[PDB]
Amino acid sequence: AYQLPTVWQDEASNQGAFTGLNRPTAGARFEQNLPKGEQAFQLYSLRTPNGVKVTILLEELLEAGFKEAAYDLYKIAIMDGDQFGSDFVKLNPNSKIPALLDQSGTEDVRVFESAHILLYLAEKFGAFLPSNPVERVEVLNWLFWQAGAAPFLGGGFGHFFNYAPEKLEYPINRFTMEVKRQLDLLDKELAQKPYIAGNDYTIADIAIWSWYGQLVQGNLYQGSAKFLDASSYQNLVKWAEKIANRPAVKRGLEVTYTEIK
Amino acid sequence: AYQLPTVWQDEASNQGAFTGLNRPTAGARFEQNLPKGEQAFQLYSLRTPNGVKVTILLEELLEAGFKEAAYDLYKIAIMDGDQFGSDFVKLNPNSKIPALLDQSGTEDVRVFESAHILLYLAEKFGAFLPSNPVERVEVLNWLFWQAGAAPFLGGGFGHFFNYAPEKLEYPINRFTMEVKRQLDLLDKELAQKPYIAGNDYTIADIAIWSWYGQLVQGNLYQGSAKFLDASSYQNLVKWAEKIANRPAVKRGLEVTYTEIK
Ligand SMILES: N[C@@H](CCC(=O)N[C@@H](CS)C(=O)NCC(=O)O)C(=O)O
Ligand SMILES: N[C@@H](CCC(=O)N[C@@H](CS)C(=O)NCC(=O)O)C(=O)O
Ligand SMILES: N[C@@H](CCC(=O)N[C@@H](CS)C(=O)NCC(=O)O)C(=O)O
Ligand SMILES: N[C@@H](CCC(=O)N[C@@H](CS)C(=O)NCC(=O)O)C(=O)O
Repeated sequence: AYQLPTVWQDEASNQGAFTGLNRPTAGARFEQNLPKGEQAFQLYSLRTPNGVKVTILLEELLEAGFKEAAYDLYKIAIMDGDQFGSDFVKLNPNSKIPALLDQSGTEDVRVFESAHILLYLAEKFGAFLPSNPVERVEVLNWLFWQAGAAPFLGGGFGHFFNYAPEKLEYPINRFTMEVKRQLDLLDKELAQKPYIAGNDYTIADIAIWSWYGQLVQGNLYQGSAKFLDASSYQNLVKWAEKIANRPAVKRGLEVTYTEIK
Repeated sequence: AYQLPTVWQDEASNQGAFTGLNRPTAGARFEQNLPKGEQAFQLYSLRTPNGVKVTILLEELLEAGFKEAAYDLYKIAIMDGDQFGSDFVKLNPNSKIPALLDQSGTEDVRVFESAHILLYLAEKFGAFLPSNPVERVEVLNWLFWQAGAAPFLGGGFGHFFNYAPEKLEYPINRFTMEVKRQLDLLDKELAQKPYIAGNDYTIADIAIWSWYGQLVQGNLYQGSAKFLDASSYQNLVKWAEKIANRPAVKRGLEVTYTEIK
């Protein structure tokens, strides 16, 4: 058995692919000058569940006729430490993608947290978020929900199922049970409504689809759809298939990134 | 070693105090009629890090002279299964506290996710959230941040350090490292600014203080301040002491709850 220390020390445990990148301290580790284009929106991201949220919304907005949603899109390679460069830390001191710079105003505005970026864009354009104050509250409920729930899917289930050097029974059981409760929840809501927060497709759908929709379609962690009995959540599956077939979702998944070095 | 199943089954693992309450399915488990008062705001909550966020904001608003922020406050005992009663599930299908009913309008509006409740109240009253659109974005950055980061503190560190039947080396190391990175981040921001998002106390402070401020003050998990070397984050400590001394924070921690049965 393990003797729990009275004060924790970093004794470099092997945490899988992110060992060396994961640290108990925050901050920039090297000077980095990021490229910047001419469009209003400079998006510093990666094709991941969080990153596709934002490229899906931007493509949906473009598709809806909002041509002022044109963006430049740069690859921050988080397996390479790019998120620790000084210019990226200026955009998001948390060193995570996505981070958005909006240089459209008179002052540059940094926007981070994927769910926040969804909100910020939706409010800016008045689209994919209902104007009706009551419908709006219910959309935000699910948006914030996603923000609070995804860590258990990504940081818990994902990490212990896919990344950790050893399969560990008790944490796998704990996060698997939780992810299944989240999938049952979503499935039971989608049994009653065409979209997560009602009758229309919104930023809540985008936020949740990028994680849970891709998960049930078998496009997240290898072997996870089987493991989680994904095809059992048939309301969620059907909603995810519908979304996957939207032309802007396809584009928001296929858009290509500009390198930073 | 453990043989990872190809399809996961619930083989009732002992998860600590929340075994039986934690399930791989969502939904109401019994018919429940919750009490309701006359005030605009009916808050169904518990004195926890999430619950104190909302009672702190309501008390701050009352203290600022907003008397329309009067609320009724009911105890949902999550160690008792209260969060699975049919009326609570109607307020929050995720079966978590806090959940707010605003019955002030012409239509009842359910608001869940603690961070969302903070936003909803702040916007409703125009207080503890800056009006200036640029300052506002930066406040929301930290608000959403808190929403995304707390699961690692609560659902990861908290659970493996405090609740799990056995102390497990690898998950403790993983979530301890993460919680320490979050504390270093906050500490490095508070080195530069009096409050988390700038010069004024906002809902971002409230949201983050209720977790990280109480943690460094030694008011979260027994033995965690020592374990995490809390007194090393002296910017965070000092900010947390300042907040703790606000008269409405005291009230928002001391407010008493009305039972539901
Ligand atoms: N709550 C954040 C989480 C974002 C996040 O986890 N980003 C990952 C990629 S999907 C990342 O940048 N990881 C870098 C690292 O942890 O070093 C959000 O929704 O934006
Ligand atoms: N530092 C992260 C690196 C991996 C990562 O950032 N994962 C993302 C998905 S790409 C995640 O789980 N995000 C959680 C969230 O979105 O809240 C870890 O070790 O878990
Ligand atoms: N992201 C949610 C998390 C809320 C949450 O974790 N609530 C806990 C109490 S602090 C709860 O109700 N737990 C009940 C359970 O898991 O059965 C929020 O911020 O409101
Ligand atoms: N079902 C929860 C019960 C405990 C709980 O709800 N914990 C709260 C704090 S009281 C939490 O960790 N919330 C995470 C968040 O706020 O995002 C678990 O097993 O972790």
